[PDB]
Amino acid sequence: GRKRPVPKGATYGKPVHHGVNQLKFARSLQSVAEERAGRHCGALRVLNSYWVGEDSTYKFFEVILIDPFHKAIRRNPDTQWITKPVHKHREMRGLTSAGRKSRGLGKGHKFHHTIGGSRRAAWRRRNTLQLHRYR
Amino acid sequence: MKFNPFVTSDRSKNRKRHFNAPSHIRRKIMSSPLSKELRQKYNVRSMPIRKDDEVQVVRGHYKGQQIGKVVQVYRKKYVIYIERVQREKANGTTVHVGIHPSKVVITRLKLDKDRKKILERKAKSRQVGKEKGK
Amino acid sequence: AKIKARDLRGKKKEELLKQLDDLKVELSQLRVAKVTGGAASKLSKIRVVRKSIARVLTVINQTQKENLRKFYKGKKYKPLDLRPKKTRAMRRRLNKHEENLKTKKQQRKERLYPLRKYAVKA
Amino acid sequence: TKGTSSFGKRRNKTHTLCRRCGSKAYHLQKSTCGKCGYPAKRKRKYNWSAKAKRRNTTGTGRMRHLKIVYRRFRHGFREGTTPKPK
Amino acid sequence: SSHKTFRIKRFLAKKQKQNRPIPQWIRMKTGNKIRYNSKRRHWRRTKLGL
Amino acid sequence: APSRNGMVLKPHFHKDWQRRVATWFNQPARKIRRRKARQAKARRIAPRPASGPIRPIVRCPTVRYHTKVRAGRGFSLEELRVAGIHKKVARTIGISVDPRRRNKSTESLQANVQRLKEYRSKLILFPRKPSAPKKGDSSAEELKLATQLTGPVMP
Amino acid sequence: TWRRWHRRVNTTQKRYAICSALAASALPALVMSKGHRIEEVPELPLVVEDKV
Amino acid sequence: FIVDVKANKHQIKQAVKKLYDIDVAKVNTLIRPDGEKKAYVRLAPDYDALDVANKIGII
RNA sequence: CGACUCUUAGCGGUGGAUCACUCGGCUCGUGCGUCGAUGAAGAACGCAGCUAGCUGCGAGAAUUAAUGUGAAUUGCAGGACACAUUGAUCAUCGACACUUCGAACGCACUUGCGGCCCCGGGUUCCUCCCGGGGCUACGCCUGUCUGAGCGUCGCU
RNA sequence: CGCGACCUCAGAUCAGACGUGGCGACCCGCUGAAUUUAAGCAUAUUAGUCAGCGGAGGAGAAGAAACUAACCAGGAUUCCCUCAGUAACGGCGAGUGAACAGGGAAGAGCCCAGCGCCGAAUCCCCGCCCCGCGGCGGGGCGCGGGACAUGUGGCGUACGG
RNA sequence: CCAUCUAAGGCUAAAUACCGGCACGAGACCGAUAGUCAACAAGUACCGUAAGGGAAAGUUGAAAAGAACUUUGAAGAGAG
RNA sequence: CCACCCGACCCGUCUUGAAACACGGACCAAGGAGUCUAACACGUGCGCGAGUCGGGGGCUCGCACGAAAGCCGCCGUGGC
RNA sequence: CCGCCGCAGGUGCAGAUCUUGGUGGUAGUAGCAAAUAUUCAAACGAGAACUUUGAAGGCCGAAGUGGAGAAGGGUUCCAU
Ligand SMILES: [K+]
Ligand SMILES: [K+]
Ligand SMILES: [K+]
Ligand SMILES: [K+]
Ligand SMILES: [Mg+2]
Ligand SMILES: [Mg+2]
Ligand SMILES: [Mg+2]
Ligand SMILES: [Mg+2]
Ligand SMILES: [Mg+2]
Ligand SMILES: [Mg+2]
Ligand SMILES: [Mg+2]
Ligand SMILES: [Mg+2]
Ligand SMILES: [Mg+2]
Ligand SMILES: [Mg+2]
Ligand SMILES: [Mg+2]
Ligand SMILES: [Mg+2]
Ligand SMILES: [Mg+2]
Ligand SMILES: [Mg+2]
Ligand SMILES: [Mg+2]
Ligand SMILES: [Mg+2]
Ligand SMILES: [Mg+2]
Ligand SMILES: [Mg+2]
Ligand SMILES: [Mg+2]
Ligand SMILES: [Mg+2]
Ligand SMILES: [Mg+2]
Ligand SMILES: [Mg+2]
Ligand SMILES: [Mg+2]
Ligand SMILES: [Mg+2]
Ligand SMILES: [Mg+2]
Ligand SMILES: [Mg+2]
Ligand SMILES: [Mg+2]
Ligand SMILES: [Mg+2]
Ligand SMILES: [Mg+2]
Ligand SMILES: [Mg+2]
Ligand SMILES: [Mg+2]
Ligand SMILES: [Mg+2]
Ligand SMILES: [Mg+2]
Ligand SMILES: [Mg+2]
Ligand SMILES: [Mg+2]
Ligand SMILES: [Mg+2]
Ligand SMILES: [Mg+2]
Ligand SMILES: [Mg+2]
Ligand SMILES: [Mg+2]
Ligand SMILES: [Mg+2]
Ligand SMILES: [Mg+2]
Ligand SMILES: [Mg+2]
Ligand SMILES: [Mg+2]
Ligand SMILES: [Mg+2]
Ligand SMILES: [Mg+2]
Ligand SMILES: [Mg+2]
Ligand SMILES: [Mg+2]
Ligand SMILES: [Mg+2]
Ligand SMILES: [Mg+2]
Ligand SMILES: [Mg+2]
Ligand SMILES: [Mg+2]
Ligand SMILES: [Mg+2]
Ligand SMILES: [Mg+2]
Ligand SMILES: [Mg+2]
Ligand SMILES: [Mg+2]
Ligand SMILES: [Mg+2]
Ligand SMILES: [Mg+2]
Ligand SMILES: [Mg+2]
Ligand SMILES: [Mg+2]
Ligand SMILES: [Zn+2]
Repeated sequence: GRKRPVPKGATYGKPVHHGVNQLKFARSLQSVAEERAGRHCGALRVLNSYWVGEDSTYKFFEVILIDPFHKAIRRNPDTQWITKPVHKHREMRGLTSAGRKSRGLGKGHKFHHTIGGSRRAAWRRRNTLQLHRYR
Repeated sequence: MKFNPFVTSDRSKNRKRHFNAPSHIRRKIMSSPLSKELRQKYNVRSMPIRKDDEVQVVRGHYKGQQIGKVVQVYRKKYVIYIERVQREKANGTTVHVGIHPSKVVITRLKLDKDRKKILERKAKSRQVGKEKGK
Repeated sequence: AKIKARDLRGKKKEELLKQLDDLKVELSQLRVAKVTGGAASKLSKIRVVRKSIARVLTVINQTQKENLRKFYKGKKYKPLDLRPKKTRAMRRRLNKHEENLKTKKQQRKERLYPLRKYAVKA
Repeated sequence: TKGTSSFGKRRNKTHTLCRRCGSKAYHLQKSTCGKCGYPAKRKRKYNWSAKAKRRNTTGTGRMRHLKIVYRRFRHGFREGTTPKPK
Repeated sequence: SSHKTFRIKRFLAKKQKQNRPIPQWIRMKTGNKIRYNSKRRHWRRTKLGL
Repeated sequence: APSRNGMVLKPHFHKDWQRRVATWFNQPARKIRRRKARQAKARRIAPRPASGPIRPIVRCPTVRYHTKVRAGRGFSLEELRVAGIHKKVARTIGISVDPRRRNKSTESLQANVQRLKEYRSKLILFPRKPSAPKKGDSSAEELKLATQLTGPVMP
Repeated sequence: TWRRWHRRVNTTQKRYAICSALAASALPALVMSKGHRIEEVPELPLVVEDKV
Repeated sequence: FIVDVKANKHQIKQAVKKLYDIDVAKVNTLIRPDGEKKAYVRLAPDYDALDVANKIGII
């Protein structure tokens, strides 16, 4: 999990927020692995990642990276999408398969939290007071 | 009434553009009417005032029929100096008094290649508008 | 005389440098006159010579760079200063040829099912 | 003696001029600037001080290059061309 | 101090050059409102802080 | 504090609502912008209908609205198959296609099949090459009748 | 800025106001009461041919 | 002389040498409190500073 | 009889209210929506004949070229080839130029100390010295070269 | 012994490229309080909000159903009105609180892997020539190099092929 | 039993947002103790080791015509 | 302005009780405090009335005013 | 710049140890009293208790009221 990084386990709040252990990170370890690979190789684009093994202390993932400036990539219309600037650091914005799994996206009764594109988008829409001109 | 949405009617804006206009714009701002004979001759109502132009002062304390030459166009002050439009300082020095070019009438133009080009542009356009009004 | 960039265009490289040298010598003398008393006429010539030097140097640099562009025209690789600047992001965008590339599948769709011009009667 | 007398012993500079932001906040012993965060790669900036943000944001300086980009934008960043000779 | 770096000396150079009164002919210019240098530093009153 | 007789009210104003207040002062500007875009699009696509492609009749679901019909997203593949229109061709000639929709009853299928056939008769098809026409509408039909049909196609 | 600047008026009430305004414009006593200087006007309402 | 702060004694000696076509024995430089670099350029004994000052225009 | 004190008026001061003014804000709206290793944002220092700030600019420094424009700029002065029509000035700006620090890039941050290549000078003919130019950061992609392995094999 | 092939690695100021930092109103991914309300207070509320970190673009994200429904059925996403202060949550206290249908704004659909078949039919780099031609390339050539059977390309994707 | 879709790969304009920026228009707004902190050499002067804090300050006249000259005074300052 | 006769304690505030040995107030100028939004109740005015209401959208060759106004009706979906 | 008919509001001050600016009585008052001490003549000058020169009387008294530095200051140095 994700231990709360507070000094000596003191949270300085109400008991509801006194938790330091048994806490879990919002994103998966596969998402963290993509983020690490993406940060180190800033000139490449994270496409996807897959599991290859685990032990008690470590999980091993293999991240597929694409060089967006290689001619074999830029001259192929099927992969020209990854070369566009809007796809910079997809792994850091939750746009890879592993990253988007934690966002609560989806269709249906289960995924109402993220109507509008994200949990933040839905919250903004539902907490914005629409004051029309004629009221 | 003005209808152009890209032209402002704001008092503060128009004053700001006027008092901070660059010199070449100030040239257009410092236009003066031609005399009746000049207006009839060139079919032009107004010209940007130039040094070595003979003018009459038609408004103010120096109004009269005297023909004087424009000796200095001080655009930064929006005023012109005319050769006999002067006054006596205390110590006896004679200083020109600034006259706004809209308050003078050009009686003789300093014609060179540029003025002749400018005059034939205004008259061609005034005549072309008649081909509109008709 | 009056130094004009127009006149300097046809001059050779050697005499352009020579003109630059005489101007630089003259400016040094004027700066001497600035501290050794010196009349107003000599002081007011400082700006004239200073801008005259810039006029000669601009002609030399403009001539020297355009010769490079003619030499590097048609070469696969050119110095970065001789390359289009624009903005970093426009320099990193797909080129027109790459942007006009279509897969055979897309080409087959366009050939078979082109958009039609049609009207509907009321 | 914590007041006037102790003020006389202040003769060692904690901070000096920063080589990046020019503020006199480069802590000598820590070798870090309390203004811009030098030598950190990223600029020190906090949303808790908007005043501090607007004191040094883009716009309080010269725009030696941006205000040329703003001009060149209005014509589509054209290059390699000149007006027709007269 | 007599011991000084080049950067500090160059900094003190700029501060001396700036600490001068306005030229008297500035006042005669059109639209002038500067009647005296309001950024004059006296070595004993206000310190540079460096 | 309550006072005498009143309604118990729970106004939802305990968050920082003042930070998220959407005013509508650009509503007139938005309406102008949408209008100009509609007009610009119509001029670009003329003489094709301004509203867009023809839509099918669908029955609204639930017991509250099953007595009413409305415009659907697109014609089903079965409706296009019966009408004899290739699903790829339908989009080019202005027919919306919805592969997700399935026809549960034959009454709905025949209603939309008839709608497609009647649309096809009303359609004026310009040749891809003006000089050479193959299976397109008649020159006379194109010359005069063609005009941009405003409003939904066959409401 | 989220003061209530604008106001709604019923369409029927807006239409009633136009009717009352038109009716009053045909009464010389009310037009003159608005200082409209119509002493030499031939008739109220004043109707002119469509070639205008 | 007042010289560029970038210049060193070797450059100052070389500049003075063939600007004024003289020989230089020693160069002593300081940076004055107004940030300028002042160079004391002592010429060779055969050259006369007063003569050179006349040709320059210093006096 | 005066002072002194108080009250009220006239005038004078002290002070900067009031009124009038407004190249400034605030609010709403619209169009666009563009930074950077080809060195940004920011900082420093410097640049004017007289100029400290503001502004502008970068050793070509209160600007060069070009285009448009068409006689100024101006506080003073100076220049009739620096007082210009063979183009003043202003605007535009596409050409050229663009110091130091800064993601900041040889290393270090003291204008501290190197390395490699080329050119000129020291009569250079070596070493060495001086000047000038180019290069020398981290990560990463494709490709090349040079290699490592009692990793897996083949032949002898 | 050695000579070769491959694999896994390493060095280079190797040839050519790419990332960094800024701005941050709006957007995406995390992290995340307490003041406050509850007339005390701990769950709750404040609030997934402020502060903190990362990443973008002119928009972003979302997006062509492992959907809604239970009807005579609709049919990607986003936004608006309504649903609705409702169903529901809640020391069932204070408080909190969506969705589907309906009406609109806009409207647009698609691609792989796999499974097969086609003599790798595919791609990158280099050298030369010809033509448009500020490097954008088109073609031709080369018993040129490399990638690639640990699988490139054509066809094809749940609407079937 | 029935309904409904086909997850664990990917792309995609529009309608939407925009207290930063580049230009621009407007206002039943404020009118120099107001309106931005800032109408002015304002994020300036100044303060703090520092993070940071942070002002005051508009108006001659239509035009400088900004009071030559005489006179008292050392002058500031007066009288003409 | 002054004289005289009679009357006459300093205001604001909290308080059962203030001229108080209760607190604030040296003086003068300018600034200075029930607002706006949403909701709800009742009362009053106006329109229409078993209905009523377009507020969201659209149409009118957008645009000084006009970001207004007018219109919709198989736009009344929807609210009540 | 105002009257009248309507419209709109950041709309009325004596107080808030109110905010900012200005000004009084106090008041020509308190004070200009830590470390022994000044005097004569002349000069310059409009002007001398205080400047300069000379003379006298004193003090620091080598752990200095002397002569040089570090830190810090940053031109304060020197001349006019
Ligand atoms: K020119
Ligand atoms: K009280
Ligand atoms: K009291
Ligand atoms: K010292
Ligand atoms: Mg806490
Ligand atoms: Mg979380
Ligand atoms: Mg996107
Ligand atoms: Mg996507
Ligand atoms: Mg959802
Ligand atoms: Mg809400
Ligand atoms: Mg205004
Ligand atoms: Mg394919
Ligand atoms: Mg203490
Ligand atoms: Mg320390
Ligand atoms: Mg001190
Ligand atoms: Mg539509
Ligand atoms: Mg030295
Ligand atoms: Mg008075
Ligand atoms: Mg006064
Ligand atoms: Mg020029
Ligand atoms: Mg050191
Ligand atoms: Mg290399
Ligand atoms: Mg970044
Ligand atoms: Mg904005
Ligand atoms: Mg409580
Ligand atoms: Mg309480
Ligand atoms: Mg408590
Ligand atoms: Mg929360
Ligand atoms: Mg935050
Ligand atoms: Mg961008
Ligand atoms: Mg979009
Ligand atoms: Mg699908
Ligand atoms: Mg839906
Ligand atoms: Mg309800
Ligand atoms: Mg629960
Ligand atoms: Mg909540
Ligand atoms: Mg719905
Ligand atoms: Mg395949
Ligand atoms: Mg795709
Ligand atoms: Mg005032
Ligand atoms: Mg103010
Ligand atoms: Mg203020
Ligand atoms: Mg009591
Ligand atoms: Mg009382
Ligand atoms: Mg008592
Ligand atoms: Mg009390
Ligand atoms: Mg008191
Ligand atoms: Mg008041
Ligand atoms: Mg009522
Ligand atoms: Mg109605
Ligand atoms: Mg308007
Ligand atoms: Mg309307
Ligand atoms: Mg109803
Ligand atoms: Mg209904
Ligand atoms: Mg008001
Ligand atoms: Mg008030
Ligand atoms: Mg008061
Ligand atoms: Mg009161
Ligand atoms: Mg006394
Ligand atoms: Mg005493
Ligand atoms: Mg003693
Ligand atoms: Mg003694
Ligand atoms: Mg002793
Ligand atoms: Zn710093």
